[PDB]
Amino acid sequence: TTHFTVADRWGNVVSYTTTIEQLFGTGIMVPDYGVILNNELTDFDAIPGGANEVQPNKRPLSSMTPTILFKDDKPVLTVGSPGGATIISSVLQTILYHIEYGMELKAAVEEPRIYTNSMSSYRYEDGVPKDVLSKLNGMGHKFGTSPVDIGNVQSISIDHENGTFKGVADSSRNGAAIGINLKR
Amino acid sequence: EYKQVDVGKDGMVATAHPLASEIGADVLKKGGNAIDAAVAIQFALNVTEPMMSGIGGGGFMMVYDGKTKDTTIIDSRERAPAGATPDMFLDENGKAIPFSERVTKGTAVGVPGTLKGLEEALDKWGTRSMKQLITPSIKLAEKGFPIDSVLAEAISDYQEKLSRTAAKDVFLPNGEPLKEGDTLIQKDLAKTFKLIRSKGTDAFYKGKFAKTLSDTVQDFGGSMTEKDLENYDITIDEPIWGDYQGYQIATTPPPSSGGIFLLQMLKILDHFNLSQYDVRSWEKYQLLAETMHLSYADRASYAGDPEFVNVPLKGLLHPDYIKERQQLINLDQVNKKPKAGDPWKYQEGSANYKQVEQPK
Repeated sequence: TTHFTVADRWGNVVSYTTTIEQLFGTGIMVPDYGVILNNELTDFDAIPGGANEVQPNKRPLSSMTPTILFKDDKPVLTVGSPGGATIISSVLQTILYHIEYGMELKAAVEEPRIYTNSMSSYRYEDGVPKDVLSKLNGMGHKFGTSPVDIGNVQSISIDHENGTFKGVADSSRNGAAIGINLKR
Repeated sequence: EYKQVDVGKDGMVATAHPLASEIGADVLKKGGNAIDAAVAIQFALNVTEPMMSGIGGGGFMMVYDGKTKDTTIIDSRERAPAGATPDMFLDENGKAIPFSERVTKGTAVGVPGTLKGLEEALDKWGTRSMKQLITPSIKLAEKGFPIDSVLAEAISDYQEKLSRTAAKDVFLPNGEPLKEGDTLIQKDLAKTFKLIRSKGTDAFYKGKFAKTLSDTVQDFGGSMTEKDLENYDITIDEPIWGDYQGYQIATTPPPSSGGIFLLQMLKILDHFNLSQYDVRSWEKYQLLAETMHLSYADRASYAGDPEFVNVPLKGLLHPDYIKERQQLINLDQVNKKPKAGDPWKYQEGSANYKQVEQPK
């Protein structure tokens, strides 16, 4: 998965998450055409019967969460990320750190994240304090012995009064933000 | 070099690869709009970040239209082929095929949507042709580029599965992985992009490519046909909206789980006034972790493609439902058996599906 975002001078705003599921998908390439094939259908439940069971012509449930936030009926922030089931948590944490904690956008994106979807599955990024992990595990959480990067948030903020844009790329990949300043 | 923070007066691009960001920015500089740029960026990332996305996959593209002031989503999520079956990922004993094996099987391949989505986006909002916008990526595929660190790590990590297909000729030339910062050349993909440029998206969804794609899926054990490719169309999805701390948030509905549960976790967590706790405090992480367990449980129970299943969206986001869930969370103790709630007590109807725990 990857997430990107664009905003232009006419007020159009795009927030786009896109994927082939695993890194390199199935690993299958269409011979003589170079196209790497998604394994997207493994996002369905393997055991049928429930909401996300496989059916023909059905789409597998996604965790992709491209998002645009608005203030006074104008778009002011885009957020999204790759990372499978962790995506929802990366978008959540970015919004929490930027809005609830009032952190500047790059800082909110870089704030160490955690993710956990059950009692047996935990991830944390470098910077989550060792004594916090000890305290949480002591209550019965199961954070592991080493950190892992979680997500990769690209984000744009828009200041409508000043007429300016700010773009941020997450250090978890080698992304780039590029502002437009037209010579005209 | 490139920057991970920038500012601008007339627009902005942020992507995971500097070559893609540069292509998107050039579209804006040359008078294109954010949709034109986004389409060009997708082709660019297909080439330069090939492990992560491209015309072999699908996506969710949220667009706010500065003219109409409407927000809509081009949903290019892949479809299961007509020959897919509920039990297709089970062995003869009715137990799940191990995930690491499941991922490499032809049954795993969804009918790709990304290209159809790009075509739709241009139909709706484009001011540059797909021919113009695909051209920079044709050149990157044909002439190559030197591989970045995230790419070179991928090839090494995934050598086994690449070695069993045609992908080996691209990523493992002479039987070994490309390194940083070796040149990645993708001549066949370039040719495919040229076919799309000349013939339109029928170069992908019909004709010889569609035959080769379906035969290949079938060679690897899946059921996809040329008819499945011909039948494919995107869906235009209406965002689901929530209010949070003075903001209105437009996010993605089913068949994505992301919008519902993003809104649900924000609604649960908003109650706790997190900023009262230090940003690196155990209290904050505890509340995050406990909320995740509850929301992820609801996701596993209730979320799927809404053309097919009755997702209790009204119940899952009902403020009294949110209240019940928040009441399950303590600073001082951890839920050892977090389970889905019952959103059906807060809305009409019932599930047209069962509660089936997935293995692991």
